[PDB]
Amino acid sequence: TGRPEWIWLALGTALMGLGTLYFLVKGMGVSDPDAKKFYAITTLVPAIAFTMYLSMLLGYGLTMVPFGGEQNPIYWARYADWLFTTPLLLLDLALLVDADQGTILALVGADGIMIGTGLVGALTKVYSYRFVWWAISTAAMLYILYVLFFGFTSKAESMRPEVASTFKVLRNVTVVLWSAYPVVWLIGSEGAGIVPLNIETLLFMVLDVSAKVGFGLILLRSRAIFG
Amino acid sequence: TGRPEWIWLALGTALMGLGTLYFLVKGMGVSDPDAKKFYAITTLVPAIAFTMYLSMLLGYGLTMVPFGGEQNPIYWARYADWLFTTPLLLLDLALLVDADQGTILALVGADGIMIGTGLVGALTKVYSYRFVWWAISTAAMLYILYVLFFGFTSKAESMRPEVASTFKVLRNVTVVLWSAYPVVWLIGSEGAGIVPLNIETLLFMVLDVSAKVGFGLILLRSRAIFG
Amino acid sequence: TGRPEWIWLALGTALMGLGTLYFLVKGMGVSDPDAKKFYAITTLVPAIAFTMYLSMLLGYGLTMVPFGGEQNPIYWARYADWLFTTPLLLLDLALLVDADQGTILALVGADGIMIGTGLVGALTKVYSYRFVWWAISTAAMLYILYVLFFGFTSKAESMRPEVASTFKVLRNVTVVLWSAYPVVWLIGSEGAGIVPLNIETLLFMVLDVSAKVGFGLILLRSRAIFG
Ligand SMILES: CC(C)CCC[C@@H](C)CCC[C@@H](C)CCC[C@@H](C)CCOC[C@@H](CO[C@@H]1O[C@H](CO)[C@@H](O)[C@H](O)[C@H]1O[C@H]1O[C@H](CO[C@@H]2O[C@H](CO)[C@H](O)[C@H](O)[C@H]2O)[C@@H](O)[C@H](O)[C@@H]1O)OCC[C@H](C)CCC[C@H](C)CCC[C@H](C)CCCC(C)C
Ligand SMILES: CC(C)CCC[C@@H](C)CCC[C@@H](C)CCC[C@@H](C)CCOC[C@@H](CO[C@@H]1O[C@H](CO)[C@@H](O)[C@H](O)[C@H]1O[C@H]1O[C@H](CO[C@@H]2O[C@H](CO)[C@H](O)[C@H](O)[C@H]2O)[C@@H](O)[C@H](O)[C@@H]1O)OCC[C@H](C)CCC[C@H](C)CCC[C@H](C)CCCC(C)C
Ligand SMILES: CC(C)CCC[C@@H](C)CCC[C@@H](C)CCC[C@@H](C)CCOC[C@@H](CO[C@@H]1O[C@H](CO)[C@@H](O)[C@H](O)[C@H]1O[C@H]1O[C@H](CO[C@@H]2O[C@H](CO)[C@H](O)[C@H](O)[C@H]2O)[C@@H](O)[C@H](O)[C@@H]1O)OCC[C@H](C)CCC[C@H](C)CCC[C@H](C)CCCC(C)C
Ligand SMILES: CC(C)CCC[C@@H](C)CCC[C@@H](C)CCC[C@@H](C)CCOC[C@@H](COP(=O)([O-])OC[C@H](O)COP(=O)([O-])O)OCC[C@H](C)CCC[C@H](C)CCC[C@H](C)CCCC(C)C
Ligand SMILES: CC(C)CCC[C@@H](C)CCC[C@@H](C)CCC[C@@H](C)CCOC[C@@H](COP(=O)([O-])OC[C@H](O)COP(=O)([O-])O)OCC[C@H](C)CCC[C@H](C)CCC[C@H](C)CCCC(C)C
Ligand SMILES: *C\C=C(C)/C=C/C=C(C)/C=C/C1=C(C)CCCC1(C)C
Ligand SMILES: *C\C=C(C)/C=C/C=C(C)/C=C/C1=C(C)CCCC1(C)C
Ligand SMILES: *C\C=C(C)/C=C/C=C(C)/C=C/C1=C(C)CCCC1(C)C
Repeated sequence: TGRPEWIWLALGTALMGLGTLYFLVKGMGVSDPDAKKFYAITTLVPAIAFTMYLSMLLGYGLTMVPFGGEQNPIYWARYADWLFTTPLLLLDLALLVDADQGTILALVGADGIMIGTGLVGALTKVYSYRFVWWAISTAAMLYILYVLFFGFTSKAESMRPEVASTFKVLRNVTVVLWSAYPVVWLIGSEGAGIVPLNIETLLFMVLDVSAKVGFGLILLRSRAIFG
Repeated sequence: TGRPEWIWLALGTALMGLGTLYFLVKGMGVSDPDAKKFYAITTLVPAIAFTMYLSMLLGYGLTMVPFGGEQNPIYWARYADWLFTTPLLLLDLALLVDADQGTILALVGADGIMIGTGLVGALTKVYSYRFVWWAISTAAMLYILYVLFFGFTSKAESMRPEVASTFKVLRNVTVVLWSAYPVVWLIGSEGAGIVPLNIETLLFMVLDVSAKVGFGLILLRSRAIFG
Repeated sequence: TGRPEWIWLALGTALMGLGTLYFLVKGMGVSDPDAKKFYAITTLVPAIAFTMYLSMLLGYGLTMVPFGGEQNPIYWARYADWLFTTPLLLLDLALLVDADQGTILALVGADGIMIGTGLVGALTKVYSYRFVWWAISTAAMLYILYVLFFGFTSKAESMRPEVASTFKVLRNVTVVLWSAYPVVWLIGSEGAGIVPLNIETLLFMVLDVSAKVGFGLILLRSRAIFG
C-alpha cells in the first residue's frame, strides 16, 4: 500500500530538491549562450521531479486502481513527472548533437506517446489490457533509443571531440537507464506482481535520481555544453 | 451505449495503426531535410490516433455523462486525440506554405480553444449549455478555416507550382472535412439526438481516417514536401 | 459557496470577451511582422480567459474540495486559465526585449511549475500541506519576477527608447500584479480564510482583467510592438 515506501519518496524528494539547488548555483555565473540553454533544460528536470516526488510523499500523487480483483495503489505523479521530464532530457541530447527539427519533433512526439500510453496502462482497470499498453509504450521507447543510439551518435561524429565523447557517455547512460523502466514496471505491482510496491518505488527512485541528477551531473560538468 | 459501435472503433484502430506503419516505412529512406519534417509531423498524427482509438475500443476512452436526464456515453478520447492531432495537421499546412510564426501560434492557439471548448461541452452536465460550447468551438474552427483558406492560399501563390497546387488540394480537403465535425457532433448523441451513438461513432471514424490517413496520403505522396 | 459570486464571474466573462473582440479588430490591419506576433500572443490571452471564466460562471470550472473539515468550493478553471495565460504574457515580455531561448524556456518552465504547484495546493485535502505548495509556488513566481525585473530590464536597455520604456511600464505592471495573486490566495477561502469566497473571486477578477486586458492595452497601443 502507500505507506512503507514513504522513505523512498522522502529520500527522492530530497535528492531532486538538492539536485535543483546545485544546478541553480552552478549555472549562476554562466555567460556562454550555449551552456545557458543546457543549464535551463537540465535544471528544469530535477525541479519538476522535486514537485512530483513531494506530491507522492504527501499523498497527492497516489491513487487507487482496481484490477486483477483488488485495490492497487498507483503513483500517477510518476507519469506526470516523466511526461515533462523525458522530453527535456531528449532536448539536451539533441542540442548537444545539433539534431534536426524533424527528428526532435519525432522523438518528442514518440516520447509523449511512450509516457501517455504508459500512464493509460497504469490506470486501465482490465488487468489483461495493462500489458498491451506496456507493449505499445515499450515499442515507442525502443524507437527513441534507436534514433538516439544510431541517429544521434552519427550526428555527434561531426562535433568537436569533447561533444562526441560527452554525448557517447550520455548515450550509453540513457540507453541503459531508460530500458530499466519497462522492466521495473513489468515486475512491480503495476504489472506482474513479482516485486512489492515498496521495492518498485525504491527501484524507480534510484532510476529517477540517476536520470535527473546523474545525467545532469555528467553533462553539466562537461566542457561539452560550451559552444 | 458503449458496445455495438465497437466495430467502428476496431476498424479505425486498425486503419490508424496501418496508417502509421505505412508512413514509417515510406519515410524510411528520405534524406531531404524538408520532407523529413513533413514525415515526422504526418506520421505522428495517425500514431496518436491509433492509441486513442485503441483506448476507445478497450473501454478507457469512454466515460459516462448525465444530461437531459440520463446517462450518456461520451468518448473523451476523441477530444484527447484531436487535441494533439489538429495542431500537427495545421503545422503541416503551415510548413508547406511557409507561414509566419505569429499566424501559426494564432492558428494553434485557436485550435486548442476549439478542442478544449469542444471537450468541455461534451462533459457539461447541463444539456442546455452543451450548445453554447459547441457554438464557441465552431466559431474558433471558422476562424481557423478562414485563415487557412484565404490567408494560406495567398501565401502559397508565392511557392513553386507543385506546392501551390498540393496545398490547394489539402486546403479544400481540410475545409470540407473539418466542418463535418461540428455537424456530426450536433446531430449525434453528444448534442441533439437525431442519430444514434452507433452512427455518430461511424461518422467520426470515417472523418478521422480521412483526415489522418487520407490527408497524409495526399501530402506524403506529393513532390510538394521536397524543398 | 458557488452562487453569490456569479456576478464577478459574469462581469469577468464579459470583459475578457470584449477584451478579445477589441484586440481582434485592432489587429485586423496590421502588416508589421513583429506586431503580428504581438497581436497573436496578446489576443490569445483574453480569449482563453473568456472560455475559462464562462466555465466558472456556468459551473464547470467549480469543484468541491474537503479540507480543514468541510466542503470547499475550488474554481480549478482559474488555474487552467493561468496555466496557458502566464506563459503567453511572459512570451510577450520576452519578444519585446529580445530574450534568449534558454531564459525563455527557464521562465516558462518555472511558470508551469508555479501554476501546476498552485493548482496542486488548491486540490490538496490536507489543510496543512496546502501551504507548502503555496510556498513552493510563490518561490517560483519570485524567480520569474526576479529574471523579469533585472534580467529583462537589462536586456531592454539595448532596444530603442520606445521599447525600453514600454517594457519598463509592463515590467512594473506585471511585478505588482503577479505578486497580488499569492497574497489573495493566502487570505481567501483556498488558504487562510480571512476573506469570503465572494471577495476572493472579485479580487482575482480585477487582477485577471488587469493582467489580460490592461497589460494587452498598454502593450498593443504602444509603438513598441513595431519592429
Ligand atoms: C504548459 C502545458 C501546456 C502544461 C500541462 C499541465 C497538465 C495537463 C499535466 C497533468 C499531467 C497529467 C497527464 C497527469 C494526471 C493524472 C490523472 C489521470 C490522474 C488524476 O489525478 C490528478 C489531478 C486531480 O486531482 C483531483 O481534483 C479533482 C477536482 O477537485 C477531484 O475530483 C479528484 O478526485 C482529485 O484527485 C485526487 O485525490 C484522490 C483522493 O482519494 C483519497 O485518498 C486518501 C489516501 O489516504 C484516502 O484513501 C481517501 O479516503 C480517498 O478519498 C486521489 O486518489 C487521486 O489520485 C488524486 O490525488 O491532479 C492535478 C495534477 C497536476 C496538474 C499535476 C502537477 C504538474 C506540475 C507541477 C507541472 C510542471 C510542468 C511544466 C508544465 C513543464 C515545463 C517545461 C516544458 C517546456 C516541457
Ligand atoms: C507533452 C504535453 C506537455 C502533454 C499533455 C498530456 C495530458 C495533459 C493530455 C490528456 C488530455 C486531456 C485533455 C483529456 C482528458 C479527459 C478527461 C477530462 C477525462 C478523464 O478521464 C481520463 C484520465 C483519467 O482516468 C482515470 O484515473 C483516475 C485516477 O486513478 C480515476 O480516478 C478516474 O476515475 C479514471 O477514469 C477512468 O475510468 C472510468 C471508469 O468507470 C467504469 O466504466 C466501466 C465500463 O464498463 C463500468 O461501467 C464501471 O462500473 C465504471 O466504474 C471512465 O468512465 C473514465 O472515462 C476513465 O476511463 O485518463 C488519463 C488520460 C491520458 C493522459 C490520455 C492519453 C494521451 C496520449 C497517449 C498522448 C500522446 C500525445 C503527445 C503528447 C503529443 C506529441 C506531439 C506534440 C508536438 C503536438
Ligand atoms: C495543446 C496542449 C498540448 C493542451 C493541454 C489541455 C489539457 C491537458 C489542460 C487542462 C488543464 C488542467 C491542468 C486543469 C484540470 C483540472 C483538473 C484537476 C480538475 C478536473 O476537472 C476538470 C475536467 C473533468 O471534468 C469531468 O469529466 C469526467 C469524465 O466524464 C468526470 O468523471 C468528472 O467528474 C468531471 O468533472 C466535473 O463535474 C463535477 C461535478 O459535480 C457536480 O457539481 C454540481 C454543482 O451544482 C452538483 O453539486 C452535483 O451534485 C455534483 O455531482 C465538478 O465538481 C468538477 O469540478 C468538474 O466540473 O474537465 C476538462 C478540462 C478542460 C480540458 C479545460 C479547458 C481548457 C481550454 C479550452 C484550452 C485552451 C488552451 C490552448 C491549449 C492554449 C493555446 C496557446 C499555447 C501556445 C500556450
Ligand atoms: C526545495 C528547493 C530545493 C526546490 C526549489 C524550489 C523550486 C521549485 C522553485 C525555483 C524555480 C525553479 C523551478 C526554476 C529553475 C529555472 C532554471 C531552469 C534556470 C536555469 O538558468 C538559466 C538562466 C536563464 O537565463 P539568463 O537570465 O538570460 O542569464 C543571464 C546571463 O548573465 C547571460 O546574460 P547576457 O545574455 O546578456 O550575456 O538563469 C538566470 C541567471 C541569473 C543571473 C541568476 C539568478 C539568481 C537566482 C534567483 C538565484 C539562484 C537560486 C538560488 C539557489 C536560491 C534558490 C531560491 C529559489 C527557490 C528561487
Ligand atoms: C500497432 C502499430 C502498427 C502501431 C505502431 C506502434 C507505435 C505506437 C510505436 C512507434 C513510435 C511512433 C509513434 C513514432 C513515430 C515517429 C515518426 C513521427 C518519425 C518520422 O520520421 C522522421 C525521421 C526522424 O529524423 P532523422 O533520424 O534525423 O532521419 C535520418 C535521415 O537519414 C537524415 O540524415 P542526415 O541529416 O544526416 O542527412 O525518422 C528516422 C529514420 C530512420 C533512419 C529509420 C528508423 C528505422 C525505424 C526504427 C524503422 C521504422 C519502423 C518500422 C515500420 C517498424 C515498426 C516498429 C515500431 C513499432 C517501433
Ligand atoms: C526521470 C527520467 C526518465 C529518463 C524517465 C524515463 C521513463 C521511461 C523510459 C519509462 C518507460 C516505460 C515503458 C517503456 C513502458 C511501461 C511504462 C513506462 C512509463 C515505465
Ligand atoms: C483527426 C483530425 C481532425 C482534422 C479533427 C478535427 C476536429 C474538429 C474540426 C472538431 C470540431 C468541433 C467543433 C467545431 C464543435 C463541436 C465539437 C468538435 C470538437 C467536434
Ligand atoms: C491571468 C494572468 C496572470 C498574470 C496570472 C498570474 C497568476 C499568478 C502569478 C499566480 C500565482 C500563485 C502563487 C504565486 C501561489 C499560490 C497560487 C497562485 C497560483 C495564485
